[PDB]
Amino acid sequence: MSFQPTPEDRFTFGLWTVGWQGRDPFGDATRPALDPVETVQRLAELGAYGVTFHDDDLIPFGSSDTERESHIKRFRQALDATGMTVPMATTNLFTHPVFKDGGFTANDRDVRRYALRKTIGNIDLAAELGAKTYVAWGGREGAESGGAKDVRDALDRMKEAFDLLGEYVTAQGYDLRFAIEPKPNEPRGDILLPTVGHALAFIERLERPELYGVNPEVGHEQMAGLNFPHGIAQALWAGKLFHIDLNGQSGIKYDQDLRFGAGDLRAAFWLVDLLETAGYEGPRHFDFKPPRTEDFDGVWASAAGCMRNYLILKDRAAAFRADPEVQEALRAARLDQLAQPTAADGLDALLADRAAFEDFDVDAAAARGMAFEHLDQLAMDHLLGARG
Amino acid sequence: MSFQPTPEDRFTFGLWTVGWQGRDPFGDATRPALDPVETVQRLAELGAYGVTFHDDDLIPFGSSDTERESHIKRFRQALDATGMTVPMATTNLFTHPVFKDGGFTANDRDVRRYALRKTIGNIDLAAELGAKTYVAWGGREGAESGGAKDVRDALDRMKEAFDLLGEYVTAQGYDLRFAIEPKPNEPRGDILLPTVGHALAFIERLERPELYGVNPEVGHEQMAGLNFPHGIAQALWAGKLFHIDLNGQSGIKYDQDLRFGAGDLRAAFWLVDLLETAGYEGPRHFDFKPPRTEDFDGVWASAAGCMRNYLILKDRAAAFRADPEVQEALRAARLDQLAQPTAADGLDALLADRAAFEDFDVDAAAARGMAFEHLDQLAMDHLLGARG
Amino acid sequence: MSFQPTPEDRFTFGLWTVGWQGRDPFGDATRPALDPVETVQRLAELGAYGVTFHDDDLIPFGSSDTERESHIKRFRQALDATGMTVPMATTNLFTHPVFKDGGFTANDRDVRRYALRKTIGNIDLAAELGAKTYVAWGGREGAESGGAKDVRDALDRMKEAFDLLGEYVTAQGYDLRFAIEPKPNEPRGDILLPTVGHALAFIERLERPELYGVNPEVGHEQMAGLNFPHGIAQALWAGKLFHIDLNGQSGIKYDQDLRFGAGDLRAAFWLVDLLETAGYEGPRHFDFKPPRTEDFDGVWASAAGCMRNYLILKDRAAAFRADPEVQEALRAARLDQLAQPTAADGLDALLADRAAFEDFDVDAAAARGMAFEHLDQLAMDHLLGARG
Amino acid sequence: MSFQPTPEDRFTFGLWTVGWQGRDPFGDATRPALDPVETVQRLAELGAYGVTFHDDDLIPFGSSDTERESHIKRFRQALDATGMTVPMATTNLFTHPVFKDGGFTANDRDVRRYALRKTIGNIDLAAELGAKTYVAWGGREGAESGGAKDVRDALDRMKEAFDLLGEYVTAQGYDLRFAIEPKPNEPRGDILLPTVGHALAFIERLERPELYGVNPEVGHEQMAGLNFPHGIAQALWAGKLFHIDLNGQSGIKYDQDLRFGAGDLRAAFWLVDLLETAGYEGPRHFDFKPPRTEDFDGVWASAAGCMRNYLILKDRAAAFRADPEVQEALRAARLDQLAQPTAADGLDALLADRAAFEDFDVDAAAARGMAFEHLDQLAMDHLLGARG
Ligand SMILES: [Mg+2]
Ligand SMILES: [Mg+2]
Ligand SMILES: [Mg+2]
Ligand SMILES: [Mg+2]
Ligand SMILES: [Mg+2]
Ligand SMILES: [Mg+2]
Ligand SMILES: [Mg+2]
Ligand SMILES: [Mg+2]
Repeated sequence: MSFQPTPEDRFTFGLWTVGWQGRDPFGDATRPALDPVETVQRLAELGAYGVTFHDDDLIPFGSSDTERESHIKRFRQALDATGMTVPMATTNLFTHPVFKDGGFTANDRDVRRYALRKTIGNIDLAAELGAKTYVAWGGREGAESGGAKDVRDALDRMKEAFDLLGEYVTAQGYDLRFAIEPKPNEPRGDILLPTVGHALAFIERLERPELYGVNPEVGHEQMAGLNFPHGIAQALWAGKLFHIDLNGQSGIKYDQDLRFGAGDLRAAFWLVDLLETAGYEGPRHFDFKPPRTEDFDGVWASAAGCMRNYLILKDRAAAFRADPEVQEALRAARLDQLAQPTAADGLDALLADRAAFEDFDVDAAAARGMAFEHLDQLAMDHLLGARG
Repeated sequence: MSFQPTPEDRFTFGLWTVGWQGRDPFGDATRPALDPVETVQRLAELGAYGVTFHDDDLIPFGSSDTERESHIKRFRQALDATGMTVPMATTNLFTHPVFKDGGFTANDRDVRRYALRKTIGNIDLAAELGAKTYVAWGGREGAESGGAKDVRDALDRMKEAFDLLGEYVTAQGYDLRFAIEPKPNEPRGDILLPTVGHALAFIERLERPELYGVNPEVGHEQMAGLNFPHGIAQALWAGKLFHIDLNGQSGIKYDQDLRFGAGDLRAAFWLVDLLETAGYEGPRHFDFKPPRTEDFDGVWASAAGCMRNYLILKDRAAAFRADPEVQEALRAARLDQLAQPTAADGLDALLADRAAFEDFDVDAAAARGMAFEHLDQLAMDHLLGARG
Repeated sequence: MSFQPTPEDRFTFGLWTVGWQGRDPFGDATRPALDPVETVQRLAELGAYGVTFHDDDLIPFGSSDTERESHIKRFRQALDATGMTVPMATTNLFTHPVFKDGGFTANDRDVRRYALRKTIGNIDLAAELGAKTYVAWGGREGAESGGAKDVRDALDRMKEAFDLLGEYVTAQGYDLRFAIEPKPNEPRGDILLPTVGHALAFIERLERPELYGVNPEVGHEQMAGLNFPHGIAQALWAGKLFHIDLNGQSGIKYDQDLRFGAGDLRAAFWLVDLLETAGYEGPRHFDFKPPRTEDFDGVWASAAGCMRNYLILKDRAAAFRADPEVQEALRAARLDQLAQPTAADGLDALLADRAAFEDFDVDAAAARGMAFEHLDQLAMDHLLGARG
Repeated sequence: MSFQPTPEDRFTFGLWTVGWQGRDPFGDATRPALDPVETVQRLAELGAYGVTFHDDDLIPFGSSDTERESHIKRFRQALDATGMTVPMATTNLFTHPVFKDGGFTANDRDVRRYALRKTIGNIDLAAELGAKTYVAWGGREGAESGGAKDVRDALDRMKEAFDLLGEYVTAQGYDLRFAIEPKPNEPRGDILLPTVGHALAFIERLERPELYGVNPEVGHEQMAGLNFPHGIAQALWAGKLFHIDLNGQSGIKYDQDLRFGAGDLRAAFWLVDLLETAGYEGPRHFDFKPPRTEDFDGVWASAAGCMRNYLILKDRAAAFRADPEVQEALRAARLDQLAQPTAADGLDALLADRAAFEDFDVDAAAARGMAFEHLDQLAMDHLLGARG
């Protein structure tokens, strides 16, 4: 029955999340702004651990440093008031007409110039609040048109931009690191660095890649219809899963930003299972919007569904891997053998074996049925009886 | 008028292309199996340059060392006869039942071990036909609904295969180069290395990344709904586009393999641009399937189609970047500036420079309309003319 | 723990289901044919209720009436042997080159002529085995090309065809009825009557529509990414849900034909819930293929996952609607008011009210938050604690 | 050369078209709000025939009976001034927060009751501007993740609205006609009546189906990945295509609203065919949004684009069905026969007729290649020329 987020399951929420007034393509804000002091108070009280924020979430675009300083101060009084942390921080580069056509990769050069600056102004802040990850999400970087942007030129600029930021952090001797969060489309026709692989492949070209990793969003990859779990496992493979955005989505459509556990449930389980197994140590961060039909408490309800959800799955998959029956389904499915190396020690000398080609009996191997519809149904009950 | 191809087009075809028979996932085969000698011979007439292959396309499954040979002499005699060429070869590791859970990533060690052997057999052939590049498309590497594969182990396994692969290719002085051929799903539910990005990233974890590069299909990225051109741009930036597969696909759906031009017409204009404006010297490989409703010149004409379509598109893009009225418009939207460094000398001291930020007029800049809509119309009247 | 199909939960399987040898686009049958006598024996024993069959599943295409009669006889000996029923029957019109390009709507006229005949030959059989539904699935009816078929002409033929079949049944005084099962694509580019609505809208034009209804497949509608439950509720709305095809799928891709409960779990629950509530009385029919990695028992495992699955969901949704807390979430969500009529008795005289326009307080109504993220999470646990 | 539109094109634009400002789901507004008088005036220059509208497009939300009036005189004075026209009007029932769970299908009876009233207010206007047809696009009618709406009650409710609607329209002698405007998702997660089919079907359950018909968008069916032309064919067969919304969409993704020609170029050729070969006399309504990267002639040119593109496409299809070489090919693939009754006199006695079946040569017929690939190439060289 009653799963309890304890500020140590590392649940953190982007200020923009519960803060979403409900304004959409086709309609008016269905709710009022929340004050970041108010937010922090209330996530603390649900068992949260921290907030994450875009510059503008905190500090409204007009920056009278006076005003500005008395924003951060108000903020910071809550963090200790409540004991909440700010793990991660980002820049808003997609809501001001300026950004119409990107930031790092905008056509005009002072827009690329402004945009770094805007961002360098907040890494610092990211530093001071002791965040340990600085995320970067393209948003206005792609092509609302067609051949309106030469993508290697553009891909040069992405690089230039990232290569300058890493230089600053190095220089200033800051203890952050970056996380490129890719997205297929919405709002630009086609966004640049559109999947965990792209982002991942891109990082390899940067001066110091050891500084850069990814920040995948469940629903973002779902939007190109891909296995998220498979994508995240690649990230982990690369030593690159530096942060995660947990939310729900229902297959290829606009960014929905549903509650976590909502949308694709089986993929939630398979996700969580993995995060629990591959030891992700990071912050179980949530980037969802409680829907706009959904009310002052609706926000929190939706906030909390987020946590009940990682917590049940976390469990159902726990009592899954530990099912003796289940562990004898897995071996039946030769998952132990996947785990063995194909050609070990001293040997590219499978060349000289017969048991491998000349003599190998295909139809023997042919005959052995994979035994996965049975493992699947063990995991479909969440073990036996009960679901998950 | 009509745009006849010639050998210097570098237009290739898989034997499995024009030679597909109709065996869909729900029907029978609508065509007689055509033979190599025949295939090579009409291609040569159509205006084709090379021919590509699979082991099993050429050498029937269980054949002998002699039944092998006679195939190969025969193939070989007709290349010269026609002076056609074989710039690329590939291994079938997905049709036979032993390959039901995969080849390099089977949960069963001696199939893993058998797919390496079968591959080496073919490298050696490909090798001796002067194949310049060696392709590799999984197909059976994924999971229909997994608990069935730890994607972290498979990637261990996947890597090991290729590393083994690159040793032999170098062990053996061949002048060959690997090319991972991504695909999202079908036949698997989820295919490991589903796209260009994942693949590109993957190559960088390999132990000799220079022997790798990527072999994309238009339809295959289209199945994830990516932006093919965009995608090839990222591969031509990585300097990793070793070979391409030209195609037509009408949306996130089963692998169609429509003739090139077919599918996203417009996507196609931008590729020949990219490809033609970018210097791709590789072959224009057509991995398309002539619809099953069609007889032999049914077959013979779609394949013709494939080539007129590169050629008309070659044309119309060529002229796009030569309409004086278009060059105006490339300036207009500042494509020029995309092509200028953002902050060029050492140059992080870009930092106090009061115009980047302090004294920058976002209000002024925001007002700049991108002049994208008129560049897009221009490339529609293919410039100020008759269609693109 | 251990949910028991009792031949009265109406679980029935298409002979082609468990019978699937595993042959796909890219590979060889991974299994042998099962003999329909063998199948029937084995579904009986899992708690099934009946089999459904295409003509050709039973009676292999060459029809020596001698042979043929001694096929049906063999069959029919099992049905009473086991007590299994044949509720539904169909025609295979998509695997013979003949059908390359449709049946009812094929370009050539004797192919449309053959095809009715082929089908009239089996309605009779459908009659004799006492089936009560005769399903029709397009499959080869659509456009692998582009403007290769004039769709109103074609839509005339669909009509002609259906209008002739209904005439026969009327005439012969048979007690069947038809169920058009639509599909978006796979194998023809674009299939005609592609969604429950299309099929539904089409039925209205036929001479006697009272004879015709739909036979939706979960994964078919999923393939156009639509809500199945919403689609089925429309069918029920029309008095047209005449049969159902239960299977799983993972979003927009090729027909997967996964186990029921597999793919989109939340939509399974929402489906089942509804079928259980809207009183569907029909046969909980399954059209799935146990995957080709998946073995002689794998087949049955997968068969049985099908049933464990409708049976748990059937339960979790049972103890959902009956949760007092849940019933006080629903009222909180004004679902009782949806159920009330907007403008009743004698009245289009909302015209004369003020409480409806002139005086109506928007912001009052504006303010009331829908209370659906809370109902959702009740249904996300399956009530409380336990999932579903 | 260049293809100038004129009034007899019957090309319309929504005021919300060229007048969109940029407010995306993640950015601010990139444009000043343009006024009606302005809108009507440049359209008139562009070469436009009519203008369509929403209540709130024209008359600002809470305006008075006088603030109303002055708007209307003003709109009205500029129609004549320019002699433009208003063939269609529509009600905004999706932007204001009172419309957060829907209009006709809100789970709250006095919003339901308020959306009927607001609509009647506008029918009366539309009515007195000589609007020929009255559109209706939900947008807020669906569920983001439902347990939230019984789709059976909503359809009860949905039906009731429209029936009420058709009474007044007839009660009041207006010469108006309803047109349900389908859409799959966005802003809702799932939108009731997601497509042409569902809508078409729906109209037949209404109590005066003749006052209904359908208003499709290219992008909206494209969001379900249907086959737009196909879809419009089904509406022109039902004789239910009252009005169309021309557009560009690049795949199963958020509502783009690209200029017509934009998106599926090729889909577009087949529509003007269909539309032009089929006699649609209705307006060619452009519901497109000028990308936010663009200023006023940014705006002004995409909208120009929309119209040259119908016109070039009009051309190229016209000529398609006039290439003597094409008419050969329509014969070749027997388009002729599709257009002949299958079994024409009374004619079920088609039954013994030994050629339909007994004496039919399936083997002979199967061998007929459909000559689809060459008809498709012909409509590519738009015939034997320069592009389509
Ligand atoms: Mg995010
Ligand atoms: Mg999101
Ligand atoms: Mg390929
Ligand atoms: Mg392909
Ligand atoms: Mg079915
Ligand atoms: Mg299916
Ligand atoms: Mg519209
Ligand atoms: Mg639209």
